[PDB]
Order: sequence, then structure tokens, then C-alpha cells
Amino acid sequence: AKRILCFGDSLTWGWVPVEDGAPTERFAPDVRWTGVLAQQLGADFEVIEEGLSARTTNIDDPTDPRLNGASYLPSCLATHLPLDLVIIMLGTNDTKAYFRRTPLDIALGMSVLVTQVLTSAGGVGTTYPAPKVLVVSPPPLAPMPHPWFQLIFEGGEQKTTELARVYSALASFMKVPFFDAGSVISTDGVDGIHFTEANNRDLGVALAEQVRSLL
Amino acid sequence: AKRILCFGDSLTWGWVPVEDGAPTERFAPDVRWTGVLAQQLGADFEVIEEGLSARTTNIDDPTDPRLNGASYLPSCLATHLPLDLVIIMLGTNDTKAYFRRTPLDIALGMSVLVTQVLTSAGGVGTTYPAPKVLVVSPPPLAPMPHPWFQLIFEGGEQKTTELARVYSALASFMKVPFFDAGSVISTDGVDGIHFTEANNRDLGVALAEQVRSLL
Amino acid sequence: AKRILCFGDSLTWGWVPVEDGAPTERFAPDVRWTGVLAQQLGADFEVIEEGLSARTTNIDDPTDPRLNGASYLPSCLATHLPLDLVIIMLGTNDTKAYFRRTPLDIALGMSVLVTQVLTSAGGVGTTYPAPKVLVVSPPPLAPMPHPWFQLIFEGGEQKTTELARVYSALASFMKVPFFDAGSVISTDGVDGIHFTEANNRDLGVALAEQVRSLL
Amino acid sequence: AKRILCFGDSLTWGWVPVEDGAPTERFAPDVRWTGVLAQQLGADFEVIEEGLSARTTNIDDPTDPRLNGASYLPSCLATHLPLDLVIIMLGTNDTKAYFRRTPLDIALGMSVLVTQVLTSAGGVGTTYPAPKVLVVSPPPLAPMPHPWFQLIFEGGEQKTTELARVYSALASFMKVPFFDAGSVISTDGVDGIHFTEANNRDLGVALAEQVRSLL
Amino acid sequence: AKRILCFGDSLTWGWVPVEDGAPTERFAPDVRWTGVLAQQLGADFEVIEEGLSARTTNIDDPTDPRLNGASYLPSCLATHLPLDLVIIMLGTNDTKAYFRRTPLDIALGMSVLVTQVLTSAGGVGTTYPAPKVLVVSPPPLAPMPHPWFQLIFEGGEQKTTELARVYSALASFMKVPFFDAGSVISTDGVDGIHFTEANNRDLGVALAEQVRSLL
Amino acid sequence: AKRILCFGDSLTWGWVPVEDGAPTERFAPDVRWTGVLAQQLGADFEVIEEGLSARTTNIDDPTDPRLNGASYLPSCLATHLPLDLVIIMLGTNDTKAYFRRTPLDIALGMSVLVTQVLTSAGGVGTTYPAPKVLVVSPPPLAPMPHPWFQLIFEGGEQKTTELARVYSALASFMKVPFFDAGSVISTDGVDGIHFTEANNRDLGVALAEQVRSLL
Amino acid sequence: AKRILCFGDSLTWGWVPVEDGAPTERFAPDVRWTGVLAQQLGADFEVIEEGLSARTTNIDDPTDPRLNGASYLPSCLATHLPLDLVIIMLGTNDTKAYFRRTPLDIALGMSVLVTQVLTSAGGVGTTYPAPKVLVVSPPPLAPMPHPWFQLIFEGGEQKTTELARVYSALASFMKVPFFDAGSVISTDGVDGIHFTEANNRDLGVALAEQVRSLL
Amino acid sequence: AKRILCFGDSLTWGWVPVEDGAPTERFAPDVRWTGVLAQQLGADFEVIEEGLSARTTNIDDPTDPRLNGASYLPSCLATHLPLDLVIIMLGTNDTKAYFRRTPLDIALGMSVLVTQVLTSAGGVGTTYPAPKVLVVSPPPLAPMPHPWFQLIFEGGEQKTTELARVYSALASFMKVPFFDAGSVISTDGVDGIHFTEANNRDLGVALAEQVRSLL
Repeated sequence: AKRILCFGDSLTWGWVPVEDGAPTERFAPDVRWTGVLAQQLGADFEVIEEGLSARTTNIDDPTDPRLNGASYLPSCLATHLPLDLVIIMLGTNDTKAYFRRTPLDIALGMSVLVTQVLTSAGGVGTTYPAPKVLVVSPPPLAPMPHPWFQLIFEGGEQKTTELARVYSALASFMKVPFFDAGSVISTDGVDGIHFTEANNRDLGVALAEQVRSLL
Repeated sequence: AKRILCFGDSLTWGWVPVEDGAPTERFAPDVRWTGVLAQQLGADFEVIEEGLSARTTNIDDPTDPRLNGASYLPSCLATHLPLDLVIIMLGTNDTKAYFRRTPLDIALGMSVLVTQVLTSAGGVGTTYPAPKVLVVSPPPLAPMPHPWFQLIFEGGEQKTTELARVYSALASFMKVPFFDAGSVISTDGVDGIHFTEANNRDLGVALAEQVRSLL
Repeated sequence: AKRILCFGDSLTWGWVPVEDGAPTERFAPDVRWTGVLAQQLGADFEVIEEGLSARTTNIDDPTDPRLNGASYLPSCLATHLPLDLVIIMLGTNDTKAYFRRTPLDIALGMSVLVTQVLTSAGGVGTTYPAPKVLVVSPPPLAPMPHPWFQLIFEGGEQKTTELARVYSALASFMKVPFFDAGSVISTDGVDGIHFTEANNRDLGVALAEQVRSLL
Repeated sequence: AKRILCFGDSLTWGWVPVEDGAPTERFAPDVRWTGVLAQQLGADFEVIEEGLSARTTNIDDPTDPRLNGASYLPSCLATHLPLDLVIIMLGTNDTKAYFRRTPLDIALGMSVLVTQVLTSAGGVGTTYPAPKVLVVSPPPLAPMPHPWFQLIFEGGEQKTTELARVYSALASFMKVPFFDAGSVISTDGVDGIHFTEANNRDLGVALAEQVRSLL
Repeated sequence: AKRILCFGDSLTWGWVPVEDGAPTERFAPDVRWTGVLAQQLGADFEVIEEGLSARTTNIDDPTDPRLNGASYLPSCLATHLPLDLVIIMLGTNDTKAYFRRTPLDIALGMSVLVTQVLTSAGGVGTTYPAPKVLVVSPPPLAPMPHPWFQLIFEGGEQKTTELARVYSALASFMKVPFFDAGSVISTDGVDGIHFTEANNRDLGVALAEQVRSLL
Repeated sequence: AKRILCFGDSLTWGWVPVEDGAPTERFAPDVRWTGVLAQQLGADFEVIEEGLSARTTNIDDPTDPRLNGASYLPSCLATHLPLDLVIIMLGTNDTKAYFRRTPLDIALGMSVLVTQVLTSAGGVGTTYPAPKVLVVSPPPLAPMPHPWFQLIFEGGEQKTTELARVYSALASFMKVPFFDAGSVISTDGVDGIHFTEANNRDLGVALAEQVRSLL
Repeated sequence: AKRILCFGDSLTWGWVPVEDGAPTERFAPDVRWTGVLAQQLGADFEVIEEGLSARTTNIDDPTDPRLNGASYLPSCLATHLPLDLVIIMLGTNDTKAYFRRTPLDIALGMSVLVTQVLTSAGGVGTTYPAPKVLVVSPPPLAPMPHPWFQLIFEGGEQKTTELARVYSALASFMKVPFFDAGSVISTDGVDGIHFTEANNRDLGVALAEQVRSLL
Repeated sequence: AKRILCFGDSLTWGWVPVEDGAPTERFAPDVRWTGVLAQQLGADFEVIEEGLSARTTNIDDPTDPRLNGASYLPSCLATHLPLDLVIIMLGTNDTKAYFRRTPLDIALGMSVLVTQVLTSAGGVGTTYPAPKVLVVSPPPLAPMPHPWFQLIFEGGEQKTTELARVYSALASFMKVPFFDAGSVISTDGVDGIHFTEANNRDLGVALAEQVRSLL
């Protein structure tokens, strides 16, 4: 099977949106978009889910040491070789107010992750090549009923409206594939941040078409 | 399904032993012990493969920034919740000569990893409980025909013969399940480090019993 | 007895306000609010006072290495197990001009301390559970006659008027208890920062009612 | 009242020795030696319990970030002013095999803690004087039936037999009071590390005399 | 003799102002203000000159590792015990544009140095007391003909006009002596930064009167 | 031969401008300006090319650890002794938006590199003197068709228009030679950043005249 | 031309051995082995001299921040692309007594440098492939008449006699070309460390054959 | 006058040896050897006293952040320009048991200090040349009656007997003046570490000749 690594945040993990903000559970394996993707691709492909809620591109979160994408990705890639493709959808969390990041800052973080994929040939002592990469801008954020979410994401929605533009620019420069998740879904979760069942479905269907086109 | 995370090194990844040391490839999904485990357990269980070649318990490898197990595990646990059990087989690489580690030092690195599992409840914003843990001592190393392997592992065999003892002590003290992989296999790969196909099969069949016993 | 840990700053320590700013002494044990609290609760409760003047939520003070709440709290919690409740009233010092912190920054620091309490089960090698937590916003600051206090707290009063809102939001999200000290007292100390005898009394009486409600 | 701070490790916390190593509970408030001290001294004195299990003098424990005594003490001193005396019994944990410390290294860690007490006058913005200090060598360790304790403390007993000598030397040189806990008790707990009830009582009655003698 | 340590920057070292900015030489020993001070005080006093050009209160200069006052002062004080008084005139260099420091930031740096003096009793193994301290605000900067000086000191003159106010506030709070050098001289050096012969004379005469008043 | 070290960025390396931004190749050895310089100088001189694309004066690039000029230059100078002259043309990359550097910041970085040259006498165990230095401001940037270049260089063109002024000021202060590359060429590369063949020629011819004048 | 980078220490720089230890000068361009290499290879090749005296494989020298080979090499590789071959002769300096390194430690430092060459494709934004690598063990050290050299290299000769073995093992394992400089020369310089003119010539003539053989 | 900087430890400060170890006082200005030096040299010279008790060559003391000689010296040199000669007597404290240093390690720390003097020309913005340096080995330690001194200096006497040899070697190699204090005095203070009055006098009279000889 052609092997697809899906590297991302809560949107990849499958965070179930709740009115009271948190805590929550995971979408069922056949509902979250990585599951929909695997179903839509069929047996000639394998999907590997590496989504961590609250994950950033490459910036340490001051409240949680687990969240820097770039600290984890190189070890993740070597762990899962042989790979054919890495889909990265990250940057939503970089727009949290407390990071004080501009869209350029966030694209630069994404550029680090693309470079980690591109330079990943061989892993630790193997003959395996580097997989391809697909850079995916998340859909823009939406209004948030929970006061804590409103606070931590102050200015975030505006920044997320820029990610498709800056990611497409970056990907064009680096000569890698790009897809805008916002072109196929809006962020419809009740919390204004996460996905509904339909968002997951529509995104999984769309990415399957991207995956077949690249591989 | 009940979800089983296999956290390990080349032995968990499935490094095929070769006469010329390196480079190599991965054992087939049905041949590496994580696959044999999955087969044996069946559809009521799901196995998650997080094996990284050259990984240590909790010590930075000066040649490669990817290899500190404790740097990665907390992020990995939160990525894969909900989890029922985490099998950890690590410690072989800690016995490389350049780490200058005693079996006690290695057991202490293992204690960090166990503590990371025991304290992992809720991950990022979830209602999920911590998984159980199973501490696994790898089998003792054997003589190595490749001079480079002989060099980096100088003194290592003697150290690996002590890991069942020190890990059993540790696990008893921490009141967590222990299993000695060396109770069912010896290290039979031609390089004196990695597993034969028959090593992988026997370890998988033994651990399948262990998993069913704990859950 | 049910055991209450009071973790805080000068307001918890019992700093006596003085016209010349500093140096000063501590309020008598039966006057400072932690003492009033203990008297009002009676023998079925025990109060443990961990107030350090100039303490912040989780930010190092450049003039004094002792002042980061989050650096100390985990060791403090393990020291005092068994515990039933931790009252944290901090954030006033985070509003000092030289920290350049917004109310969100300060709530994020408080979130770190709440997480330390929530994850504190077992301490070092015990069977003891985690205590509950009560997040307490301090009352807003007031005008300050001393020129040095005016300087270091420039912009501070405005920020302290926001802490009840941001702390309540945070606490709601994290599903922990919240109480606004500003709902029962104003900052009446002659220095514009610290408490009078009556402030201490009124706060101690109020928190006793909170403590009985939670335990 | 005259205020006595007891800064220590599990021996000061009141770890109940158990056959199975861990986990355990705290000796009752009237049974641990800090409580016996308080009883014996009476209402003219107040004892403050700052004992943290596994605490070292001034060395980071690689398994636990909470345990460096010197990281905590200056903050602790400033928290509890006004203080009349600080009793410090530490050094047992420094003799764990993985710290690779000599009795001299441990005495030097103790010298840091003494220096922190001697230089503590005024704390944060107060008129209060520095307390006196009493350097206490713990009693020598004994044979340990639990294999994990035997491992982590390998070589430790021999080191603890030297602490009265090196701490006496240190204290004489620094011109501060010294007391050897080993002059009145042996380590009689079933685990070979911690105290029996009779150990706690005798140590409390001896230190009560020491406290009255110094103040 | 009563021993006076003069801790400062180029203004204390005795930098000779030159039209071409730099390089330059030192004022003669009987012309620079520390020399004038020693002459005016007479044999009952001794002056010790510790002025380093480009020195800041407590901030590392990115172009020169030698320049952080607070990194050096504690070692300096212990070196020169017994001392009676420490005169600190610093803060001019903190106003360089590239430090992005406000007058409050600079007073906070000065507060660190005052604390180092106040806590300096005993040095390394001595019976000697702490000296007194005199906080001295430098005179305001003036127009600068050299384009490089204009650049590095952009915004500096305005900041230096605030130092007398913030230093006096600080000194009042900390209950230490303060003197404003700007009350007796203007910065008349041709470069707009350093002192003429007359500036040095007038300052030395003034400080002699301060020294006799304190000692 | 008199030996000239050319230390710089892509402009020194000889990056070929391309419409699609990147990747690209190097200008031929006799086309890039360091080659033109060597041809124009003749056999009495030797040119040593140390140009690294994306290099800054003295600031780490968050996407690439190779790029800090000042981290490399001291080792470079000792490597190439005996030297007669070091030409440094750097600062263009410092104007990338993500560095948030002002022209002063960039001149300060250049000042570090000049100091490294001036203090380089002897290298490692030699009798060789320090070479001279020539500070060279790059020509201003131009409009950039590629969206990624537009993004990373936002505000860059304006900053690069200031470098001749700030570098000349710096060089005047430090009493070293200065030349403005912008006085002889405009940035004509199709990407708005790099040089055409004619730019390289005109710059090489100009610098040859500078080199003969200094040596 | 095919481009050959010679990455090394004093032996590559061309340190002239002197009776009095230091200071010294560089062997003439036609006399050092890098020059003899260039002569022998002719105009179809170009040799690039990157030898730094006292350089180690990958360990910071506490007396000199310039000397960590691995700190510099990645920047150096990207500077000099396009490259066909990188010759690395390092490891002599790692055998200095104060580094406390074994031959294995040194081989591991060499493995870092090899890995930096193998992973260097594209440098900064180029289409260029990675060069090949040639691992070269230096010749064993000899007795040293200067007492300072005798001191710093105590135990070093014995270590250098092992480098051909461990580097051959390493290179075989990594599947990269190896050459032992000790197979063609002994260390004949009067200081027991550096090369005679005849040493330089023979090494150059041998490596010329090696270069032609690999390209 | 010609300016002589005396950079040292307690031996340069003038620690009065006492039976009870510590605390103590400073030898009178006319009795410490720096004073005897000044007397003997007369008014054509000026001596500058920079002796700090417990100072090491270049190693942080874990009990005291003030004691790394190399951290302070560059700042000290730039403070006291113009300088003609720097006398450095250090290395005794490096032989304390807890530093685990060999005579070679200590000589290397001394080499850092020498290098700091040799490279000190111009200080901050001056036209002044570097001073000369005189490397001085302290006299060997003697038996110590105080148990704390015996402990911290265990193995130290044997090390100090080697410093004249290793420092002579170092100085010869670096081509700088050397003098052995042990050629004229033995360590005769009652504590086995510090100097008698007659020790101070003889060292001063010998160094006075050395100073006149070098200038």
C-alpha cells in the first residue's frame, strides 16, 4: 500500500466540538476525516494518523511542552518509513493571541516542517526515499461562544484567513503541492474552531482526490 | 477496539539484520512482532507502531537529535488517546559504549517513560483515562561480526543481560506489569543486535497473551 | 482535618501597607486573612500558608529569582500532601509594568498553576489524591502615593480590573471553582496595593464560606 | 512564638516505611518527628514542616524536577519570615548511586543551603533578621530488602556513615550549629531507609532540646 | 582610611571626548573626577576606580561581553572588602537605542546593583560589613556631532532626562542615598556624551561633599 | 600574492536570479563578481570566496542554522591566514521581515564582524597580522515578482536604502574603509534581489579599484 | 572542473613544525599537501582549502570557540557548492588529554561530519547534488620534545594509532570511501605532531590517486 | 607611572590564615605582598589589587557564582587600561577536590587568562596597547589542620606541586614570562593554604625585581 502520514493538530486528531469548550472526546475512526480519507482511498493506500490537539508548526506553547510540531516531526518520519506522502495541516494554533505570530511567521514554521519532510530520506539506517509532502491550509476560524476560546484566539480568525495565501506562496517557492482545506469546508463546529461530521467527510473526500493525484 | 501502543526502537520498528551492518529495510507488516501481535489479538484490538531505530530511553544521542524516547513519548501518548495499554521495550541502545550508562541508569530512563504513561490521563483537553503500561526488557545482545557494531556496543551485551533484573525491580517498585522478552527469545539476528523472523513471531505470540491478560 | 493550601503573594503573606513603601512586617497570625480563614473554619480544617511577597504566576522577576509561582508550586504540593484544596490568589504582580503582560498572559500563567494542582495526585511515592483548586482573582489595585510603586505598577490597575473576567473564563473552561476577591473587598491599604485589617477580615470570612461549599 | 522551619526530605515529611518499597502514606501529625518536636516545645514555639520526599541538597534529580533543595529554599525562607531557626536534615538522597556524589560533594550542597539561610535577612521587603541554622546529618542507611531500593542506593550506606563527619567539619568551619541525628537513632524502618515510629519520637525529643538550647 | 568604590562607565573611567568619536585615551589621574574626588577628600579616604567604558546596569551588550555591570559587581565588591561606600553612576549606556529600555527598565537594573551592595556583607570568608551605597544619576546627554553616536543613542537624551526622577524614586523606596550628577554639571564634552575637564572637577568636588556627609 | 577574503551572502556566492524564485545555480566562476574581481586584479592578488546564500550579519535564521555570519567568520579568518584584506558585504538578509531588525541593528551586526577581523591577528598559533577590512553596503533591493520573496522581504527594500548611511557612519567611527555597492550598480536581477551578469561585472570592476587603493 | 573540498586541521592548513612549539607559519601553497594535490590533479580539478589549526571533529575546545569542525562544516558545504568530493582528515586534536575521548568517541564525531556531507544536497536553494566523501585517518602522532605539547597530547599517540581501525569500521558501515594517511606517511615533523615537506608531498600524491579513483 | 595589575585569589587579596579556618580579615596594605611590591617599586610604578578569595582560573565554583577568574578578567583589563603588566597568580583553588581537575586542566585555564591579556589591546574604544603578562605558579599547599580545609583540598597538595612545571611549559610555549612563587617561598600559614607575613614580604621583594626586569 502507498502510505500517507497525516500530521496535524486537533483538526487531524478529530476533536469533537462542545459548547462548554472542553473537555471532549475523539470522533469515531470512520467519522474523523483521516478515517474518511482511508475509506475513500481503499486498500491500495494506508493512512497513518499523527494529529495532536493544540499542536503548532514550530513554536513551543508556554502551557504545554508537547505542542511543537517541528520538535516531533523528524522522529515521527523516521518512525514510519517507508512513507509515500505526508499531509501537513497546521497553523491554526499558531494564531493564538499569546504567540504574537503573523501569517509570515506561521508560513516560516510550516517551511521548517516541509524541509524536514524533504530531507527525511533514509531515516535511521534505511534505504528508503523521502516521501512527498502536501501543505494544507486549515479553514478560517469562526465566532466562538466560549469566553476562554474567544480570549486565546483573539485576532486568530483574521490571521487564519491569510494562511491559504501565505502557504500557497511558500509551496510555490519550495516547489511542493498545496491544498486549501478552506476551499472545500467552513469551520462549522459549535465552538468555532473544530469540525462537524460533515466538515470531516467533505475534507476526507477532497483529500482522497488530492492523494490520488499526487501518487 | 482496545488500543495498544508499542513504543520502541529498531526491534519494534522491525530492522532487518544484515551482514554489512547497514543500511536495511523494515520487516513486512505481518512479520515484525507488532504485526504478529495484531494478527494474534484480532479485531477486538488495534496495535499502534511507534518504533524508532536507535531510540534510547531518555538520553540524547550526540549523532542524531531524533532518538530520546522521553522527549517524544508524552506527545505520542496525547496523539493516540484513547489508549488502553502502552508496551515499552527500550534500553538496548542505552547500552552503547558512548552513553557510559549502567543498567541502573537505563532503568531510571525507563522509569521516566513509565511515569509519562501513568500521568498521561486526559492528554490535551480529553476525558480519557491513562492507559496501562507494560515494561519489557529486551533480550540480551549477542556477538557482533561487524566491527562498527562491535565498537559502538562494546560492553553492551553485559549490560543487556542485567535489564530483566533491574526492570523487574523497577516495575515491582512502581507496581506496574513487567515482561521479559528474553524469557521467550534470544537475539538471533546475524548482526548480534536485531531479530530474526522467528524471534519476531515468538515475541508477538507471547505479548499477545500478555495483552489479553492485562485488559 | 481537611487541609487547605493558600498559595499566593504579599496579599497572602500578609504584607503591612506603609506610607514609605517598604520595608515592612507581617500582619499578626490572627489578623492576616489566612488566619481569619482558619479561625472561621474551625478545627475540622487546617490552613497552610504559602504566600511569598512579589510572587508571579509563572514569570521570572529580573530583580529576584525567588518569585516564579510555577517554579515552586509542584514541589510545594508534594511537600504538603495530603491536601484537600488549594486556593491560588496570584496575578497582581504580573501586572507590573516591566513584565509587559496582558490579562490573557496572566490567565495563561494561572492556567499553568491550576494544571499543576490538577496533575498533582500521588506526589512523590504516595497513595494520596489531587486536591481541588480554587482560582481567586485579586481585587483591583488602587492609587499609589509612593513614586516607586507608581512606576513599577504603571498600567497595573487597569490590568487588575480585567483579572476577574479572564480568570472566570479560564476556570469555566477548565471546569474548576472561581471566586473574585474584588467582589468582597477593595484594596484599601495606604500604599494602594496591600490590605488593611478589615480587608483581611472580610476576605477571610468570604473564603471560609467558599471552602465549606467546596469541601 | 519562636518560629522553627524544618527543611528536609522523606525523613522530615514522614514517609512510612513499607515492605513493598512504595507507595506509602504520611506518619500522623503527632507521630512524625516534626510533630513530636512541636509537642515537646509547646506553645512558645511554632514548627513549620517543609519536608519533600526524594529531595536532595542541591542536585537536580533526572527523574523528577521537584527535588533540588537549593532551588526551593530561598523562596521558602522568604515565604515564612519571620523565622528564628531553620533545621536542615538533607543528604540521604544525594547518596543514591546515580548522583555519583562523594560525601564532600554532599557537604558542599549542604553549604549552599546554609549560606542561603545566613544570607536570608529581610526576605522580600521586610525588616526581619535572618534565622539561625542547625545543620543535621541524617542517620546512616541500613540494608534494604527491596531490590529497587538496593539498586538506587548502591554505595549509599557507606556514604551516609561519613555525613556526620563532613557536616560537622563544614558547620565548624562556617561557625554554625551542628547536630547528628545518628547520635540518637539508627535507621530502623523495614525498608532500610525510613524511620520507625520510635525513630521519629527519639529524634523529636532530641531536637526539642537542641531548639531550646539555640534560642 | 575610609574606602570608596566608584563603580561606573566611561564617565567614571575618564573617557576623553573627541570630535571623531573614537578611539581615545583616559583623562589624567588628577583630572578625571575620581582623582579630583580623592584629592578633595584627602588622606582620611581612599578611592578605588572601577569604571568600564560602555558598561550598562545589568544588560548584556550584543557587541561586547564585558559590559554587564551586575555580572561584575558582586566579584568586584568581594575583591575590595573592606569597603565603606560604593558610588554607582550608571544608566547612560542603557539608553542606547538598541537596548530598547525605558527609564523604569534602567532603574530596575540599578536596583539590582544596589541590592548586590546591600547584601555584600562578609564577601568570601570575611568578618567585614557591607558598605553603604550612593545611587548617582548621570547628567543628561547632549547633541552629538558624530553620526555613529547619533545612531546608537537615538532616543537616549530624552531617557537620560528621566533618570534623576526614577533613581530618586527607587532610592527613596530602598532607603539608600541618592545624588543627581545633573544637578551640578551638564554634559559638555564635544561628543555630547562625555565630560570636559571642568565637568570632572565640578563633579568630583560635589561628590566629596556627598561622601563626607554619608561617612 | 596579496590575499583577499570575500565574505558575504548569495550576492557573493553568485546566486542566479530566476523568475520562479528558487531553486537555482551559481554564476560561472568568471562571471560572478568575485571572479571578475580576481581577473581585474591579476596575478599579484588572490581572491578567496566565502559567500553563503541567506547569510546574515550576526543573527540566527529560525529556518536554517547555517546562516549567522558572526558564528562562522572567526573560524574562517584563522583558516585562511595569511590574509591582507577582508571584504564584507552583508546585511541584505537582515532586512527580511521575520528578523524585525532596524538599520541600526544591522549596522551593529556588521560592527561585530569588523571587530572579528580587526582582532584576528595570529589566528591559531601563527605570527601573521590581522588583515584590513572593507565594509560594503549592498545595493538596495528592488520589486519582487515572486509572492514568497515579497512576503519574506516585506519592508526590506526601505531598510536596504539606509544601509549605505548607517555603514558609512559605523566605518567612520571604527576608522575602517567603506564602499557602497549601490553607488555603482542597482539590483537588476529578475527576482528583485540578486545580480545580473552586468551587475556582477560592474561591481567586480569597482571593487578591484578599491582593493588596489587599500593595498 | 571537479571541485574537491579539503576539510581539516593544522595538517590540512599546513602548520610548519618548529622546535619551540609555537608560533609558526604556513607551508607554501605548492608545498602543503593540498597544493601538491592540486598540482597532481591538474586543471580538470579545483581544490578548496578549509584547514583550521586545532580543529576537532565535533567537540568544543574550552580554550578557543573556533575549533568545533561540525559547527562549521554545514555552512562550509553550502558556501562551496557545487562540490564533487569532500576529503575529511580530522581526529588528531580530539586525542588531546583534556578532551578525555576514546577512539570510539572520535569516530562518532567523524560520523557526524560524514552525515553532514551525505545530507548536504541542494545547500541553500540550489539544484546541486551532495558531494562524495572520503574519510581519512591522520597518521599516528610521534614523541614530542616540547613539554607543553607532551602535556596536552598525553595519551594521544596511543589513541591516534587506533583511528585507522575505527574510521575504517565507520566508513565500511556507512558505505563511504576510506583512506588511511598513515598507510603512506608517518608523522615526521620535529614537534611529533605536524608534517615535514616530504610528508606533505607523499600525502598529496597518494590522495591525487584517490580523488581520480572516486570521480 | 607604569601600571601593574595583580590578578589573583586569596593569596593576592591577602587572606590572614587562622586556626579555625574562617572567617578572617585582610593583611594590612603594607603587609600583603601587593603592598610590599608597591613599596619596593616606588613612585615610578602603580600597583592595582584585583585579588578575590576562592577565585579559580576559569571554572565556576558551584557554591559561589563570583569565582571564575576568566569571567571577570577581560572586563577588569578594560577597566584599568592603560596597563603595562598583568601578574597572574591563580590555580590553587582549581586543585580543590570537587573540581576534579588535573594540573593540565589548570594550566589550560591559565592559558585562557594569558590569552585574554595578550588580546586586550584597545579595551573599549582606546588607543592603548596590550600589557605584558607574567604567569606565576603559586607555592605548593601544605598539610591543613582544619578538617573542612583538609576535605575540600583532598589531593590538592599533590596537584600544586606540579603547577610550576605545567605553567613553565605553558609560558614557554606561549612565549610569555613565567615566575614560580614557590622558588622563593613555601606555604607557611597555619592553615596550610595561606601566607604568613614573611611569605608576603619575600614574594613582594622577588616580584619587584621581576617587574623592573620586564618593563
